[PDB]
Amino acid sequence: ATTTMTMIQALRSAMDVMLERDDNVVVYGQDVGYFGGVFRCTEGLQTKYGKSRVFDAPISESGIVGTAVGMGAYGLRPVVEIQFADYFYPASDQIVSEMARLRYRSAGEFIAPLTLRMPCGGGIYGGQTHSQSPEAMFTQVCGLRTVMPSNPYDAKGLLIASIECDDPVIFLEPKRLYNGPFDGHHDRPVTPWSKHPHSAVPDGYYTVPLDKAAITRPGNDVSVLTYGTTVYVAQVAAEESGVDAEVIDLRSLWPLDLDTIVESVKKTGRCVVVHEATRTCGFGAELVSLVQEHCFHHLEAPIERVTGWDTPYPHAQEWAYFPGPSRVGAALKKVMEV
Amino acid sequence: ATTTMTMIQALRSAMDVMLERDDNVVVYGQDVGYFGGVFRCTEGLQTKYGKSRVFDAPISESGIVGTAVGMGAYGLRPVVEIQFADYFYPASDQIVSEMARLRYRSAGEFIAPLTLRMPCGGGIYGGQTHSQSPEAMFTQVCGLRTVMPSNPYDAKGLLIASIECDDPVIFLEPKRLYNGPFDGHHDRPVTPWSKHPHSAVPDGYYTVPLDKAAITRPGNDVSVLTYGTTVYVAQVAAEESGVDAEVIDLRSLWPLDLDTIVESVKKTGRCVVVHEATRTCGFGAELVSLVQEHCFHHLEAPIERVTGWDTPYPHAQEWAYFPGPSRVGAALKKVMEV
Amino acid sequence: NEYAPLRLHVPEPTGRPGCQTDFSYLRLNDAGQARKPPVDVDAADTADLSYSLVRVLDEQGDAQGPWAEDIDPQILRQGMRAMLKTRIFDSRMVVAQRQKKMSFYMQSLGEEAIGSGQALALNRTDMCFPTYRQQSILMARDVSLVEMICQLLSNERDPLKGRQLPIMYSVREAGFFTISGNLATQFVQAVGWAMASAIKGDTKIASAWIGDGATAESDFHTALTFAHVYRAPVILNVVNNQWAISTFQAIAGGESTTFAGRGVGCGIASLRVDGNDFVAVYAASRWAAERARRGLGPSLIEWVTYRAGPHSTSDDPSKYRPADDWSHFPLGDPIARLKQHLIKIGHWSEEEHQATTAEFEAAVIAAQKEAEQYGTLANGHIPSAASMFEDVYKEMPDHLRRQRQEL
Amino acid sequence: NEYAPLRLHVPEPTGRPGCQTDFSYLRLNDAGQARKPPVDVDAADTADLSYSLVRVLDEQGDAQGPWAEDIDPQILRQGMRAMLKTRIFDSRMVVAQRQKKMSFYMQSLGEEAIGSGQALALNRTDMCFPTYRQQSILMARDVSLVEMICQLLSNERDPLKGRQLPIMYSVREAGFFTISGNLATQFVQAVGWAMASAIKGDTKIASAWIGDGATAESDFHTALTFAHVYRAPVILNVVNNQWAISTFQAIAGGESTTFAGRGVGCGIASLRVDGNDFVAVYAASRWAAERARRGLGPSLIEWVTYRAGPHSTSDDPSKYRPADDWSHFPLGDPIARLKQHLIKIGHWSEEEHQATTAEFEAAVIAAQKEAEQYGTLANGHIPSAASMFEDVYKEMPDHLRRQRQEL
Repeated sequence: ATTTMTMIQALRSAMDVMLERDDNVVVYGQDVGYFGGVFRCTEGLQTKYGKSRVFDAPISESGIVGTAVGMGAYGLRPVVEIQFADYFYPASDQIVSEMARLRYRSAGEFIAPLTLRMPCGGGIYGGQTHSQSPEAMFTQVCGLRTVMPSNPYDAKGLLIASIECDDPVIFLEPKRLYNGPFDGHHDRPVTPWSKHPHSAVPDGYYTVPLDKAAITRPGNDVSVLTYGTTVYVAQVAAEESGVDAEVIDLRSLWPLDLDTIVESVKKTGRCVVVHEATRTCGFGAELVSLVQEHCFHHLEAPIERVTGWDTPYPHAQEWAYFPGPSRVGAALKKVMEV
Repeated sequence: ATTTMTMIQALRSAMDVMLERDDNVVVYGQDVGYFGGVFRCTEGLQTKYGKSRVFDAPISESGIVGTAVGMGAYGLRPVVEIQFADYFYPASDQIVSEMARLRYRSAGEFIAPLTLRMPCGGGIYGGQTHSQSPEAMFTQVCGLRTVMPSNPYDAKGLLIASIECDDPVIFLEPKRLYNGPFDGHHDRPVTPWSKHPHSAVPDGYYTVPLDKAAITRPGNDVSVLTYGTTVYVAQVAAEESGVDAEVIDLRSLWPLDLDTIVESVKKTGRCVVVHEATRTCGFGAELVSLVQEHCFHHLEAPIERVTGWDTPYPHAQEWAYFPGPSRVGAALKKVMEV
Repeated sequence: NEYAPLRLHVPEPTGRPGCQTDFSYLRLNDAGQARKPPVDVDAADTADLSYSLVRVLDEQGDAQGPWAEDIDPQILRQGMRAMLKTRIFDSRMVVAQRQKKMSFYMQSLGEEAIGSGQALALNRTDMCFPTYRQQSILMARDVSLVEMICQLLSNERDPLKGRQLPIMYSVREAGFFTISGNLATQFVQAVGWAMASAIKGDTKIASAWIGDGATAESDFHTALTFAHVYRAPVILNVVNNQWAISTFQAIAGGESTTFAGRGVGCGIASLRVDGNDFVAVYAASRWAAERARRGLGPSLIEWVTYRAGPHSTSDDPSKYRPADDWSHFPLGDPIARLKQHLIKIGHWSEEEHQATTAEFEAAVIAAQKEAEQYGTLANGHIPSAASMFEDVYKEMPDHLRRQRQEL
Repeated sequence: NEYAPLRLHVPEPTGRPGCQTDFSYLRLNDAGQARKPPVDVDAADTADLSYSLVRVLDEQGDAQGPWAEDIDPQILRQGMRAMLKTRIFDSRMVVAQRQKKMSFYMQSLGEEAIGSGQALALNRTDMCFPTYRQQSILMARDVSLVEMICQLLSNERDPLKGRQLPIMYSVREAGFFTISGNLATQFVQAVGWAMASAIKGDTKIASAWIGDGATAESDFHTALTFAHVYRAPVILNVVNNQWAISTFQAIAGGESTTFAGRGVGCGIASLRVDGNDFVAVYAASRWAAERARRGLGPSLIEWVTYRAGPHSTSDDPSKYRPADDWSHFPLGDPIARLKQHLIKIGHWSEEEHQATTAEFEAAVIAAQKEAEQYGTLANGHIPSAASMFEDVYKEMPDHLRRQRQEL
């Protein structure tokens, strides 16, 4: 059947399903066990499956990821959490030097079928260490697979898919989208998921295929490459600009759905990349580089990118930082210009 | 006066100069002290300035950088070392979350005028953990400054410059270029610096400005944007292809010399990006994205990038991996095609 | 057949919601029971002390033991003045948090003695590397409340120009190093700062801080190692409040061990001290400071206390521990305990208490009025957007110039 | 005035080129002096043993004390066989390195007892997490030398298809986890492997390895904490060879401390053992394994030994330590010490010894010949360049497909 879920409940369900599906699946991390996570994402799981399967961990990111790598080498399927994406850094070494290269350097002898869920994104007065978007810290690591959902349905499906994937998955979750969709309008109080499309979530097992982007708003004027919170930002902004922009939710950051992208820009003739992450050397640059490589002649204008400023995430200046419908909108007009 | 020096000797001199020139300057890291560093880069510095200025450290990269951040908070000018760029990872948290944001988050109360020298680059049968180029793990960090020399003169000038700069500087040294220039031909045994231009190093104090690129081979056909070893790879590939390519050694990766780049491409009408680091989300992606933004109309062809494969650095297949003159030259012909 | 199946072991707090905590796990000692070693004591000879409890004020409020020697009542007064100011300030900010005047706040309820205690034993030039929970340090060094609150508000007047989340203070003049959300990083940083002081033949020391939970973080071990290797003039402070958000200290690795024990392990003289005994806090802090300043080496102090309040304004402790847990904590209330002692020896009274409360309540209310005059969440009165790009580098680099211009 | 200028302390080894090392700092004990605790000993009761030395064989080669019980002469003979094999393999591989047949090598000269000793105390199914210096485990477990030299050569026959720097072996079938260049990482990974074994109610245990220098790395502390929090079936091994390339163990935090001591500090039963006493290595390892297999928890062991050879084939020790240093090391040579002992008790002789030496010389020479059949450094005979893109991911993704066709 089906139940109406929030992103939180969807992710929780995904873990509940896989926790049941596969004996080797284990869930751990800080406050993940008894308390059920500082975001409710793991509520009741420990009660249901036992401490041996879902448990609380010491405050040690490299410890969490490191032990997980060892657990994988043995043959488990660790779904492990890091409270905020901003705190992954201490695990950098285990992530890049070990988790990503375990299969390659052993010629397949040992593998790391791990999933790291890290809540990410800003737009919540998070400040410097509660709101960064470090996807570019991972997409550049050979051997990793980075994924970010934008709605409960995809959140559950992409998570189940991610856990089952035998490659290590960095699963980024936009906490801005935890309780409901968010377009960048803080003036208008935010609505829950129940009043929106894609909160209808199947109760049991199902997947959303990796490496497959999703056209949210079909258009002919501009291709808009984006993911996470900026998907809903691009949508609303497309409506306000008037511009008939095609909105693509990459869903899988890297590896990505290259065809869907090239197909859109090829038809369109112009594209705008949008992400919360800071400009310089962000994920947007690879996207710009890819489009430029495969859609050069079909390109009717320079590829634009609306991103967060090259600055640490501020608190008071929140809405001057976060790329909102206005700032995105301007770029949609800018590309459509002769 | 002037002495003939290798990159090692030039770097050693730069520290010798600044160690003398500024009381606050300190040098430490693993085996940096008594032994003089695994690459000779700090020979005699401890003997000359004493234990309290130059000393050996424990094997803790986070500790090395972390204590350095504290020393800087106090008011010292730490020039600290990490044996191989391959091993910076344990210090990722101290680098990103602390060193780069120290000035910003404190509004100037506390600064981190630090320098981390990390030998980088392949072409030496280094394998996975002795040869990676992680410049993209730094350029994307708001607050950091990334610099990589390609010759003794530049090596000293830029190192003195970086040490004095009040911003934290990641100083990458291409170990392939330590004893001499290297064009990518392993067939031809490598010559020392003494037989090559730019080995004439001034004994005393001098700088090479940050934010300033340098044309190595003036050309009209293509703009080649590069740094490190691939500088000499581009120079030789340019000669082999026949193509009159303008070879640009960025020197400062980020922030970079935007003007010198845009100006070359604007004249040329085409550019090739060349670096050792893996393709996906590497520094190349930002360069392409910048060129695409500021030279869209003057662009006569798609911007190519010749880089290391999206694969962990192998051992036996060294020359299959490293972007050599052949592979770079092929890309030089490709862009010059109608 | 021969070996029984291995089982994963996961520690659990004896106390859960709807039950009663069994505070036996705290290896406690009676007041005056623990000795006072010399400032030159070797790290190895500190082992017992890492598994016991330095404590001065007994059940009845009388001082016992060698740690009670040479204690100026004027300092205890400043201590009482510091703890109350802290607590009252804390209360106030929680309220301004509800009323949506402030974004976020973390209390230090029940831990007021520690920061203040050590702060009073140090020099103003001895830089502290605090966590978000040592506002008592700021209070014991009489930092302008107006500027503290302004930061809490992200006013046009925020000293950090609204770049930093509420409570993530930074006061160089107060010897209070810029707070970062990233846990543990400051512990190593403190050691480095001490190394610097040592390098320049100075006499200042570093005061490092960390919680029970954060000891599991890698920079904890890095700090001890470096503090030991170079014999750095640091005081290394572990604040064991039994909790890390929802996580009992046993998951931090406290089961059958002490945090003080980990200092002995890396060759650092270590004390485990009653964190709610101000006199003991002052006495232990002075010892460590003097040890460091004499050039006899770093010290690790594990402060045994209790996180009486919510983890934060976003937290609800009633979801993982007994609601009445603090009532049963064997070390009680720091303010309550100092009060009983300070009265009994005749340097305090219900009178001075009530007045001192009254004056601080006034002081906070005034400063809050003073600070709000410069903005709120509701008021768009906040720092400029053009300031958002300053101080990222020393000189606003070309690319940020474009990014500011484009706004 | 009052206070003297602080001074930065920097540890120095007593012996430099042209001196003699004063090995007094080794907290040494006489054979048989250290007691053998029950396998269920509390970590806290292990504090003294962490600061002494477990040793069986005396200066005469007689087995002394409680660790000398239940020792099968056959296991010792397998031990000598394993140690001899390791040393002869190493020497031969150093030759091949100079003859440019191989790119790089690292000896374990003087450390042959440790790895081989623990290996023979565990089961083949107990996975070890070695560093680049525990090749003696592969030799104790009778791994194909042909296949080992192949990896060393990066042959067409290399099991890792040339993807890995020589010596970074990977032998799952022998319980030998893929070696990584990044230090300490394996120490944590070991604990997790053990946690996994515990989660599935298995009876397999994990054997962790790390050097003295590497203990400073953050994953060392991580490992101890997790191993302690979860009572994980791991044997945590610290190989104290006194050196980390050029750095004396004192700069790693060993001055006035032991590495065993850090186990007790994190509440893990810890032992400090003579690394050159094969009997003690077996006996200590057996005990740690038994503790672990019975679910009684993790163990830490500091193996006190000396790095007899150059750090690597790129190293020259004569630039930072006395040339004669090994001769002076109070704990001698593992092979030399067992030989004496094993002869004295009538289970070895010069004859077998000279014979055993002879056969391993032949075996390695033959093995080297079988291996070079399949390529070398000179011979362009290496694994294909298209096998370079495989195994990065389970299935070679599109961009890798493109990049492969592009070559």
